Amino acid sequence: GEVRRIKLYAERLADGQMGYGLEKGRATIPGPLIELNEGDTLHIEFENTMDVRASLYVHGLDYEVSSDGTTLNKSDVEPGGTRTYTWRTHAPGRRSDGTWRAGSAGYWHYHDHVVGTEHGTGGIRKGLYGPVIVRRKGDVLPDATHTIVFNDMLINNRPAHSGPNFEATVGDRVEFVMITHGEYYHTFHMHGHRWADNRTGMLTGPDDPSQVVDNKIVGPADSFGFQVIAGEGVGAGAWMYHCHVQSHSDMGMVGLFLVKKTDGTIPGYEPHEHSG
Amino acid sequence: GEVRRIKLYAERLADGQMGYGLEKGRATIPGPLIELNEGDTLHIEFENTMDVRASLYVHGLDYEVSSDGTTLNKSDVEPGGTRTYTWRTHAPGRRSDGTWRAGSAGYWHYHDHVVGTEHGTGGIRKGLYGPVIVRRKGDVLPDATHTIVFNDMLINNRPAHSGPNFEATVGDRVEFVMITHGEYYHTFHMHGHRWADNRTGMLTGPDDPSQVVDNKIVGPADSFGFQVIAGEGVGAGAWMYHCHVQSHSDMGMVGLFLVKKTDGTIPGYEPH
Amino acid sequence: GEVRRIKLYAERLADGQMGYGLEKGRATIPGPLIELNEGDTLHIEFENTMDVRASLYVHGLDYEVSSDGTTLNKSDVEPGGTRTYTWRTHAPGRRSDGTWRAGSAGYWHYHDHVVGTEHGTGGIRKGLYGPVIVRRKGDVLPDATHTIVFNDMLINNRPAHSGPNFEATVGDRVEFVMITHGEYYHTFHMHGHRWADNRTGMLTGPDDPSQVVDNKIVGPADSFGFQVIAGEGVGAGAWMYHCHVQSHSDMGMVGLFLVKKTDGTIPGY
Ligand SMILES: [Cu+2]
Ligand SMILES: [Cu+2]
Ligand SMILES: [Cu+2]
Ligand SMILES: [Cu+2]
Ligand SMILES: [Cu+2]
Ligand SMILES: [Cu+2]
Ligand SMILES: [Cu+2]
Ligand SMILES: [Cu+2]
Ligand SMILES: [Cu+2]
Repeated sequence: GEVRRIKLYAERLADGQMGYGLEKGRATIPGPLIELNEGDTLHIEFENTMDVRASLYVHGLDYEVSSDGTTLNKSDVEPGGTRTYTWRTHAPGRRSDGTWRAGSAGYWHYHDHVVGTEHGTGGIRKGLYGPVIVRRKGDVLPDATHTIVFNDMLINNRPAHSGPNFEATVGDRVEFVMITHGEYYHTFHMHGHRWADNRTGMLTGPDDPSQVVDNKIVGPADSFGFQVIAGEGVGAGAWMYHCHVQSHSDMGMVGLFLVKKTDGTIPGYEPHEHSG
Repeated sequence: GEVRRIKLYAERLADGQMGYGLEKGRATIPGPLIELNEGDTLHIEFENTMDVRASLYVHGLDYEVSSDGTTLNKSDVEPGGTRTYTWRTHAPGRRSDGTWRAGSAGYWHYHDHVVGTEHGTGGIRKGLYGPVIVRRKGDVLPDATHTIVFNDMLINNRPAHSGPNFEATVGDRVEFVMITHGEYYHTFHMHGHRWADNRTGMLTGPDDPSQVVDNKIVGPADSFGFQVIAGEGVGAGAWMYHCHVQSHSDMGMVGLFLVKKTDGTIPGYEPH
Repeated sequence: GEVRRIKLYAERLADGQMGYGLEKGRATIPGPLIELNEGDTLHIEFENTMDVRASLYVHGLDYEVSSDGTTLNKSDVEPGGTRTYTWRTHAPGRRSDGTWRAGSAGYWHYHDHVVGTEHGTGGIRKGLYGPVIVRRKGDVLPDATHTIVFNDMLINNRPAHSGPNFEATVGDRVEFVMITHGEYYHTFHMHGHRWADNRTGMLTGPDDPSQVVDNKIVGPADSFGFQVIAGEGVGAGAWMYHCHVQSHSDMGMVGLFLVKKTDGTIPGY
């Protein structure tokens, strides 16, 4: 239960894009990864540097309507303006009615709710989205975290057939956050790696009946995550991840999970010719 | 459990849609909420008041082919006709083979299966759908139940941007039944509220590893439900619910969960 | 953990189709059911009898990049060629750090990855798909296993309104393996029967909180499966399974689960 404070900016980027950043001129798509433990409060001093109204809306976490980020609750931000949004989180526990209050932990995301339409359609399209992870006490922490957003037919708003690729070494505990936005359903698939369809992506134990999958149907505003042990049972290699909707894969919704041997090498990776 | 009877009518509405109702002239879209406990048997004395054949088809519950509500099993209803549909339910238990037979309990739905096409495409389009909840012993009961149906691009057949809205007070245990129909996938989203992706929509305890979500992909004939504590950790307010497919929200697949303070007041909001 | 070997062939079929088989000239769509228990290894000696490159890619199981079936990892097969693919599987267990490694068990599937495109788009369209079941120790075995593949708008590449139908007797333990491919989402729906949305399709016991469903949204390359007791609580009947996407049911994405009395008859059928 720490109270934490950050600045965030929305900015226009080149080529008709928009993004969030931790400093002016440093906006990225996806936006910065926000990580909190259950019980933490985060105050985000948000500045809209753009010429259109913009907002910050978050899935999963606790907020009052004054931090809804909506036209409806008059909690977006005028051009050039500043607003502090507050996100709270809670741990799980038993209610006075005997039921179990689910905690805030999970794989969540934030995004704009007012650019283009009062649902943020244009803001989302242009890049105003990012990942938020809320951890539960005791959760295992990864060696690296990678964010994959399927935004209509693009991955992280990159051009078709441009990745992103992510590197690891065999044995690394690698976390993926997978967010979808826009108009289309997708199926997220990874070669060589599987996860549990539950909160953490890992089965809790032999009593966990969660389904174990390597392919998952997602639609706009869905978020999930998981951890894998890179190359577990499969070894090193260039391991594709892709949408499995066939025309989407063919049109470029593919990237590589590049898993190195501990000697540094990737089996089969031969970028250059050799004489003779 | 208990043996029960209701009357149900299919009616063409004054605006030309089609609805089920517990009485003549009182059809609604969605149709009336049916609620059963596992073991209960329900006999539905159904009358088709319309000029085309209509039927009653239920997900999840136990019925014989004579209550399939289909043409294939000769169990639709002629115009002006009557037929008694029987729905049974069972509790969970151990089979003699050692496996666990799942109970009937869940968030289910009924709909027409013969209006327009032999899959009820017309009937469903026009409003012939409704919720059924089968409860397990010990299930927690809510203060209120609200049914949200994404039927093609409409919510409960309401015009674009016309709700429905649902009102509650802070702290109320509110149940939602969420059913999809037609041609389109959607994603159901609620502002300010979350639930577990499991039978009841509530975690059973610290050992339940179910996903806790505020957004869920659904397709035709999917049904789920959940209960929230209205405004828990978030306060009173107009809390939007909407499809999160961007063009669908923009086209009007939005409504409000209006959570009031215990003095009846709400923070000011500015609706469409 | 047994080591098993099989042969597999990819063959062209009529109407521009393509399929896998366990014997030359016996290719089917879907391909043959492959069944393994956790820990088993399978070596598949694969021959591509066709005149274009083709491959074999599997979901869920353990393989090295030399068995990925992809151009990327130079593991497809040239026209008329042969290659041995190796699938391994593993049981669940605890890692040295105390975390739980999920097992390979599940309802999985295999398909082509290089016909038509580098994602096997044409291969899959034409019929190069089939089911693989990996069982865990103690799993209940069924009387029969039926495979239902929604491949674009066709079931098992059959023409509209042409089933397939599957027959059982009241009380039989019947397993379904349900795979989706291509471009479209679907909702898989069965009349008169329900299953748990977990690994086996049956709840593990009274503490399993998995949703119990009769309708499930699926997209390309999804796979799941379940077991039912045929007619349980509902009796004998012609019990439709269908996509519940209304135009898709109307256009023929429908079959029958024909559940017979012990005397062999069915109600008004
Ligand atoms: Cu919203
Ligand atoms: Cu896609
Ligand atoms: Cu959102
Ligand atoms: Cu049907
Ligand atoms: Cu929608
Ligand atoms: Cu239905
Ligand atoms: Cu692939
Ligand atoms: Cu379909
Ligand atoms: Cu695949």
